[PDB]
Amino acid sequence: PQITLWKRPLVTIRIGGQLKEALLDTGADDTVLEEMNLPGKWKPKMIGGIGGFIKVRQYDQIPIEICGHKAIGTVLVGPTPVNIIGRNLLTQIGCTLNF
Amino acid sequence: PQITLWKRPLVTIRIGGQLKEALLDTGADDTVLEEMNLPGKWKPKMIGGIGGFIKVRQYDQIPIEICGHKAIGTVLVGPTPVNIIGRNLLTQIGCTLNF
Ligand SMILES: CC[C@H](C)CN(C[C@@H](O)[C@H](Cc1ccccc1)NC(=O)[C@H](CC(C)C)NC(C)=O)S(=O)(=O)c1ccc2ncsc2c1
Repeated sequence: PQITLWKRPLVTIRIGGQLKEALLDTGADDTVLEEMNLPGKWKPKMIGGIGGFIKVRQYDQIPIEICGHKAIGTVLVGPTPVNIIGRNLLTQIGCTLNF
Repeated sequence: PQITLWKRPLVTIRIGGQLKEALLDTGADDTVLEEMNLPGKWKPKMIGGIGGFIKVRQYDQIPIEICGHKAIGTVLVGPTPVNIIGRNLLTQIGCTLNF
């Protein structure tokens, strides 16, 4: 699809049989979801943004379907203000910016 | 232009006699610029992201040129690590997400 930006580009993602709303975030290097359970091993990681750094759990090679498009990649889980789809998965679904 | 997301979507912007590099950021509601001593009236604001909140100065009706596309609107100025072009100006230059 083509998504304009007068509203937040929120979309429905599917991850582990669960539907969630997430923000398509071109200013985010990585994908970070609010606290949830995911299966498998994780690694502690720290990521930073405008307000400083947080601790997250890094899960690798996780399937997520984003607005019907398949990605499999790294998903961080932690105290993000909102669920964020970052460039690591936006590239997988063929997302570009256009003007 | 079409901008892929393999790397950070940095572009050149001009605000007065400072050309700057800034992120085209679909996850940003507002435009947030690194500290600069802009003229005119402003209002204090707090904005939240990963890690918490920062204090910024809200300037209104500031002209900004983004890759030769003219925009004019609200610009927040504060201790952000990166210049961020948010949706308030992305809409003005006709920017969409496409996949
Ligand atoms: C709440 C939704 C988001 C968090 C709002 N922000 C925009 C976001 O794209 C930022 C941009 C960024 C990049 C590098 C360094 C710092 C920031 N990315 C990030 O914080 C990402 C996070 C990833 C690590 C997952 N950081 C990096 C290094 O990519 S935000 O920058 O915090 C932001 C921007 C505008 C705005 N207007 C009103 S509230 C508000 C919040």
